[PDB]
Amino acid sequence: KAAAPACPRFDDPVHAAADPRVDVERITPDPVWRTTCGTLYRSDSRGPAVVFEQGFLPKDVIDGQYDIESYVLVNQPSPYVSTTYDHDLYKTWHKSGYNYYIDAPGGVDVNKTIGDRHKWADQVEVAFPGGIRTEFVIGVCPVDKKTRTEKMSECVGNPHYEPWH
Repeated sequence: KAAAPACPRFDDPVHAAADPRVDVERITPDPVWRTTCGTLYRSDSRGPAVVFEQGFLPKDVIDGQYDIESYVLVNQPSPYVSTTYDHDLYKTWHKSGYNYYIDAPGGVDVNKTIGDRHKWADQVEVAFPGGIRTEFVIGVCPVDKKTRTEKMSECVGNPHYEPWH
């Protein structure tokens, strides 16, 4: 094989945002940004026809919960779209229909920002302020709820995905 190259470093930490109205200075605590560029994942019940068209939009960039600890622990409407480093986290999700694959720069590394002591540290989450544009959504695999497995013959690539590294 070969050894992997480092990742491109973007100047804007929310370059990936689907809603650029997000206010980075409102993020608390001081965010530790993800600097790796491996695939990330999101369990979502929303279908690819919607996600491939819109990307992942956050619930409320205006008056949503900008405190990452509060958002992780109680999940009010927020400027964030959560993803995970863990390909298999979909297996822990009740009924969410799809495992989305994401290739996006940046995001707030939740455990590096609020520590790995908290209740949901096992989710190894990356929270995207402003969400995630469709160009950074690779594709999706539907999940068979009864076996908690991906239906790999039914995965779909996002025609809008734009490789960048």
